[PDB]
Amino acid sequence: KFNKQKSSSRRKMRKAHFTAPAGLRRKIMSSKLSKELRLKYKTRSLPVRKDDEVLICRGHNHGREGKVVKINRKRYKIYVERVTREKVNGESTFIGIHPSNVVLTKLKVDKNRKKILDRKA
Amino acid sequence: VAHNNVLPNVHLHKWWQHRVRVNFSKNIKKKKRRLLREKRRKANGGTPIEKLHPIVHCPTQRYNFRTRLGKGFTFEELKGAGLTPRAAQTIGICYDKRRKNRSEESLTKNVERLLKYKNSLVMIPLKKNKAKKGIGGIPADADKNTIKEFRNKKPLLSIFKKEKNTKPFYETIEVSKIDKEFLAYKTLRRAKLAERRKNCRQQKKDIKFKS
Amino acid sequence: KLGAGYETSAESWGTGRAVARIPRVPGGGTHRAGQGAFGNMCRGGGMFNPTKIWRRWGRKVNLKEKRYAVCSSIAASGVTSLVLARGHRISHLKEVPLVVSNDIESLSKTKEAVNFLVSLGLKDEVNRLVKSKKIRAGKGKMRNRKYKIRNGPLIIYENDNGVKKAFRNIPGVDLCKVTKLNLLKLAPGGSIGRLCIWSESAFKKLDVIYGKIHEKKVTKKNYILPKSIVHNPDIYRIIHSDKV
Amino acid sequence: ATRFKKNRKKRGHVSAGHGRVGKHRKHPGGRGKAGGLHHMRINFDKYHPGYFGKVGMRHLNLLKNRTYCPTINVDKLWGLLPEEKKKEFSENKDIAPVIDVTRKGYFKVLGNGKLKHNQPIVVKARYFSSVAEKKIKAVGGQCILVA
RNA sequence: AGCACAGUCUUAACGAUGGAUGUCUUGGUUCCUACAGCGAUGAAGGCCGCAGCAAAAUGCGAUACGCAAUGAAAAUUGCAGUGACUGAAUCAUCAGAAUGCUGAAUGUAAACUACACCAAUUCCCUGGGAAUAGUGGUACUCCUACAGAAA
RNA sequence: GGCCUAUCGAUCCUUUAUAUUUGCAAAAUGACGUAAAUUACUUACUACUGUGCAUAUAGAGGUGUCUGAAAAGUUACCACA
RNA sequence: UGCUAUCUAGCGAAACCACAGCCAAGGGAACGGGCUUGGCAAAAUCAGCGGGGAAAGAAGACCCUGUUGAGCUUUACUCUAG
RNA sequence: GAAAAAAUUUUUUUUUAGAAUCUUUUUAUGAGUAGAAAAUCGUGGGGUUUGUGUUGAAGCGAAAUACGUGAGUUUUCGUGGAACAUCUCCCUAGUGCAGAUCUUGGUGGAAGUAGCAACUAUUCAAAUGAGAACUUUGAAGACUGAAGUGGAGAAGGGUUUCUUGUCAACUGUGAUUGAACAAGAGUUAGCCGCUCCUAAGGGAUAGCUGAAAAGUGUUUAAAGGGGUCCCCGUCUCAAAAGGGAA
RNA sequence: AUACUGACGUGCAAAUCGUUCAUUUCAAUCACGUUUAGGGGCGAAAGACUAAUCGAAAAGCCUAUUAGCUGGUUAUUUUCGA
RNA sequence: UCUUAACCCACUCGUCUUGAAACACGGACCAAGGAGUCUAGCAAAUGUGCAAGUGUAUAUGAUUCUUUAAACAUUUUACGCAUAAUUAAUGUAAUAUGUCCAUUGUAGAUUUGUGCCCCACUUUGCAUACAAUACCGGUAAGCAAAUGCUUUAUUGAGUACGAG
RNA sequence: GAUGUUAGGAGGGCAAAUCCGCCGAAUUUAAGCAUAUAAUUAAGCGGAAGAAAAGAAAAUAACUAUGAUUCCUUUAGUAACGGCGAGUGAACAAGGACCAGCUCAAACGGUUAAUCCUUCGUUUGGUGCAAACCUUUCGACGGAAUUGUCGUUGAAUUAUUCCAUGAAUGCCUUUAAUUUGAGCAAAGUGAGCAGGAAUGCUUCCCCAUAGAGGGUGAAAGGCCCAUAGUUCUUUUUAAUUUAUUCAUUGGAAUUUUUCAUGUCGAGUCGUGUUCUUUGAGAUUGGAGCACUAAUACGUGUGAUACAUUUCACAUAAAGCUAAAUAUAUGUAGGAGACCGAUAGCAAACAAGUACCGUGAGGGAAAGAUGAAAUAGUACUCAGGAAUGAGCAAUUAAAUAGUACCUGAAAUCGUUAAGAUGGAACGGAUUAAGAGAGAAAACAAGUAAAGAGGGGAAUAUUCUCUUCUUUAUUAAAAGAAACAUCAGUGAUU
Repeated sequence: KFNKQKSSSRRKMRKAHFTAPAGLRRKIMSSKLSKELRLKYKTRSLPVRKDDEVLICRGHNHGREGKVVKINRKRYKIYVERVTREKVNGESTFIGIHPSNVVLTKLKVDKNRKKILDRKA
Repeated sequence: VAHNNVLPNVHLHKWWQHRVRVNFSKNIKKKKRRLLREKRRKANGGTPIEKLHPIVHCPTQRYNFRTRLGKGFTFEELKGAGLTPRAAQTIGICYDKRRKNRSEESLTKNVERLLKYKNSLVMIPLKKNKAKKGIGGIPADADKNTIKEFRNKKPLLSIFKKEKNTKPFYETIEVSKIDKEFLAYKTLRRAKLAERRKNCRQQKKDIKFKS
Repeated sequence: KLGAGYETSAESWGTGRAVARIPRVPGGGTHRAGQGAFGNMCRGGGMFNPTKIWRRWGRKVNLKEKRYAVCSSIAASGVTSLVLARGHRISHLKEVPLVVSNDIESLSKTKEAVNFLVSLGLKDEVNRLVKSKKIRAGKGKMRNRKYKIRNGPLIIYENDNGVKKAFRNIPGVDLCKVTKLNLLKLAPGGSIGRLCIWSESAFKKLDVIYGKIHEKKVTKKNYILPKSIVHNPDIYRIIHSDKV
Repeated sequence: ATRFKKNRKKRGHVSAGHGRVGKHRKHPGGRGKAGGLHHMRINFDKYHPGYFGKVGMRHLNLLKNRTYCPTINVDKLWGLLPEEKKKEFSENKDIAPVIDVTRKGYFKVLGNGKLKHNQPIVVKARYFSSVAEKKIKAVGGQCILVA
């Protein structure tokens, strides 16, 4: 609002949204943390990582929990183990889920994650 | 041209379309000027950046009554003040080198204005805590308690602006102290008429003096 | 754009070969070639009159007129019937101008402000403001004019302690300093009779500003308020009268 | 502006108020003021008579401030004085008001109007009319030539 | 399992055809604010290259879609292929290193990979040993200094 | 002015007339006139003040395509509206 | 006589086109395919043809006009290189 | 400020106007190009007001016992799938089309027509393939007729070459063909050319002019070679047919 | 490139094709390279030619040149109306 | 509502032209785009604010800082235009001063009275029109010892209780 | 003056929106045209910068005078210039923005050039990881220059008062601004309904110093990034805080008193003349040429040629200088009462491209499936193949299948209905067909039993209500028709 440094246009925000560097991609691949965990870490939302365990809260796939398979940064879609779908030829792939639609249960711990948690708390 | 319409006086026959300019920067330019001077003053410790002019006469028949801010005090007024040119540069008074200080009344008024400023002025120590009597008719170095106390207060910068003049000028005079004698219209015409006779006489006076 | 609709060279091969006498684009294999070059009827032809910054966008709005508009709008804001006509939900309000104590000026939070509006009786007005968040249609959207909201209270304040920060970020509610009143805020869409909420500080300062106590810096320099042409607008009472 | 225009009244009308027979074309007598005396002589003679010719000597650099002339009539001379002050002068036979017209911005006092009879006033100015002078003497006032 | 008239024109219904209309919009547009020169220490421009599979604008320059370094920092992925559990895989920053041939272009040339001349040259090792026909310099004008000649 | 109804010409320009009327931009050019004064930049008082140029007013010098361009031919080589 | 035309199979345009498309006379912008009155007038076509469409084309090259030109010439005006 | 009807005085049913560019009433009037005025209606955007949205709006086609003298407005069904109004008031404008040999884009009638007419001619059989007048093989018939539809080379083009595939479009017929498309392959020099030399020529140095840009080119020079410090000297590019080792 | 004012004249072609005819040892023809550039060149003279361009080439600009002249100039009702 | 019928009537629209159904010109067709505008200065109109003033110019100022690129403010002889005309021009310049009443007529809006209200007299008498005087600047003429004068002529966009 | 591939250096060229120079037109206007006009504009050739140039009086005034430059408001559409026609046209003052001064040069200093530079070196500081920069005095050895560098700004002389100076010890404290990158950053992914799936609708919660913006399977303050708010770290520049002793050398300013009264830019000014230019007018500026000066009590100015004389003001012919001010190009932000794919930049895109031109040059057409193709047409059958169809199949949706959104009109196809003797359509008025409709275009109330809803009395008793349903009495409304009037005709 008050700052005149950054544009309030639709146009700049969209271009920034599409041309993202990796840290920005990581920011907009964050998900909301579980309620006791939010109290524990003092943190609303966290960037997704490989072995995280999420619960789906939106779409036809809502109420399903599960581990994250692969994250697709380019299409901004995470893949989870029990959201399979067969394709036109019957090949099974995982449904890609935008990270807005999932709440994170058990985050994966690692050295980088520890540093992030230390930074946050 | 047709009907009751006045003859035009426009000059748009030349290629004016690349010789035209429209001001859309005005209020922001004004803001920028304000910002620039404010920043400058603050950088100078908040000390005045204002320039104190001599009072000088506006010229010719039309404006001779009026008086305005002039270019600079110059040597005779500075000498009457007891201030050096170097001091005049050092302090906030305006500087010059070729404005003559003219008549007595104007000089006397401007030395009084200089004296008013000179009395007004307080000067911060040059090196801080190594106080001296110093040069140029500039004040001797201020003490630490006073200068700090003064720093907390507003500067008094009223004298920089032009002064006002007599508000009513409707004054009384008793009937028996005035007279009906005068012939002003006659006096004017005669004065212009007798100019030639005097000019000739004065030229002869000037020749005699020069001899 | 200055050169737009005119940069191309232009040519005329159609006169003596039965094609209309507007200029045509020269060249061969390009499919611009032989097409109508420019002129306001043409593809690529630009404006009939090119817009320029020469245009008289602004106006001189005169000092006495400006003052009169502010004073008269404030007087109009006064009138209870006009407030309701302007669409303010006036029903539970308890005075004709809405005047609150000095103690208003220190209020500190959006909730406290909402509580105060509810306490005044403007809950329904606050409901209309919340409702009035709607998308503005057409090309405005592409030019970042996304929502339109309606206009409720105008808060007139002297002291800067809380109200300024508190009534900031309240949808549809406006703030103004007593000296620096704004006709654009007092009468949106040129509509007389906006709901005005005053501090006692503000109300008293207003009286000083436009003449009272003769305060040298606060007063507007030798300003005199206008007087009505009609002394009393109750014409029907004149008609009713015995002499009449 | 655009929505009230004459073009909006005449929008589908061909020549559209400029003459179907005429078939409207720009400056058809020639440019600007140019047809004056030649083709527009009748207009210029009837509406701007003294336009053509050369009259008088020349003064190469005029310098208008040299000959500057701010006037007042005697009629408005008393008007430079406030009402209550004027009442005091009316009351008190023994005194007259001095008026510095130059300090109020004027150099010449002219003779239009009335001075109230039996009521002295002192008028200070650079220039006075013969009539103004006569009135000031007549009413028992004084005139002051002043620079 | 029969029965229709044809052709032409018109009407309604349903389609083809066509790309208008409507809806968008990482683009334009004008204004205001802000900083604002590169080059023989070889710029701009132009070629010629360079991707594992690679043609292109893009990107980079024989170390070539990046090298080093810093800050982020676990993936990458059309296929193949390359890593993690934090100087590796990925970005961004980018100061170090590197920057073919040209081009003012400057050894003589120029529809030329044509042609001079002077230095032969480089690396490794701790004051010596090995490699390579390779690499530089040498334009025109000016200036200061020096030189040996000419008052 | 011609017994009446005809016998004639803008602006700019030039030219000669005319004036107790004017100007040439800080000033002056009769005349140191008339008085006094006499150390001198003295002091009053005066309708009539150099050459040249500019005005102002009044005529005249001309525009006969006569309510006023300083303007010869030519195109079967021709072009355009 | 050849080659075409013709007919089939195949591929496959354009100029042109206010709406059109039988006459006669009349009046009319004074020579009508449509108008008024008369003659009349009955699908669909194939092959030709040149009476008409004041047929198609190119903003009358002719002529006249423009205070648009351009070219050229002279003892036209005004200059000017030499 | 009370009129009527229905019931069974009382119950029930309808109505009951006061907004000045306004309402009631009366009489007169009603042509129209060029032209002037007023009242309207619509489009883009803005403020304002109070609404409409995916229990499908706008948009679009077809309509409606619809309303308006009219422009239009309103609405239904069908399609459609996201944003739409303001007549409450008022500002603003790239604001209203049938036409301009209009601009731009698409499309017809003309029309399965004009046409595919230079250059004497093909036939039979077989093979391939889905399919053969015009592919391939053979047999015939013919023609070009050494100023050749034959060989070579220059300009110019530039992988068009060649093998191996091949048939969406192209190859103005057909097409399995192809100079189209796809994947590869391929041009080897001491001696052949260029490259070298000078010419007609061109560009400069030396000068000199010209504000410079340029115009000139040994022409008022302290300049590349041979010699035991001496004797000579404007340079440079310019021929793929002149000169020129093999 | 003389004639058939041949064929062709929405071409094979924005000048072709057929037949006829002129030229053929010199003021010959051909190539390549070269020179001379726009009010300029060059011309066995026709105002010829100077890249489908010429009584003044092509390119770009002054320029949206100018045009008393040609064409076009956009919803509705009502009123006065030449 | 659509649809044919049938009786009666019904000439290609636009266009320039006195005159087009034309043997006058443009138009094969459909869709989209497609032409009195903008700036400067001026005028009258009407609204609005103020009035012998008016505008606030450049600019300053602020407890003004998403929208604020506007809005708000301006510590008593700045300037534009209007408050005076005349005129080549030095220049000159508006009742005439015995009176704070304040030019002369004729119509003329408005008011008192008489004989609810139109009335019929009288009564008072703006705007405005038609005139008239005055008086000022120019110009004559007459005078002129310069405080230039003088009845009379003429002339200005004049002036005779300010309107911008 | 030559010569040097001697040793060290510099220039060249490019880019151009604004800037500075030159050189330098015409279309156009006058309704013609010649002077004037376009215009000291365009093009040409040069030079610069983040601004440039201009600038410290050979100035303006005639006042009670002002006093470097630039800019604005203004004077002013005025003085003035002009076939005095068309047309052109300043400056000074005033109000302001903003303001900054100076040095060569003569003159002065000779018991000594007190100067300058290169090369060689050498040390008192300070950063940085490292590269490396930054201060710092001291000596050489070369040169240069007296045909003039350096110092001095009249000359001494008095008193006053400051500044440079060097050493020791002391001391670098605290904040305030200012400005970067950085971070942290409020509440729900709660019912229920319909939905392909909410960010919808409800309904129960809330948070806001964040209800700006963007993304997120339909409109989100509470889904995410962001935002408001803050915590630091970064830039510099203010305040505050602290200095104390001991030491030489040097300079400067006033102030007395004497004494020195010197000085001030030449083929330049000026004048003539010519051509140009302007406001310049019997010549404003420039330029060519001719003639060619005076020295400070001079000579340059005071807008009409001149002579003769005043008076005021200035100090040419050498030089530099920040600021306000301008900026259509490059880059970076921020914008909008702008355009919405025939528009907007020629370019929403693999466009300054393709393509065309001998070349200089000229120069396009060209966006959108869906929420998700990590949902992009599997499978079967008939086909030589293309393709087609499917009981098969993704999707919420395939007359949604990548020439994919919506999909108008022209155009053309299928079916049905009508019409059809040299046009076609129309107007006015009926007709027959073919469609559509019940909203005025009939039926209030009453009784019976279903579905809902309300109000009162002190969570539920009383009571009021509307729709479906069975049938049961009204009635009104229009169209006809006749009669009756009143108005207006015609008839006998």
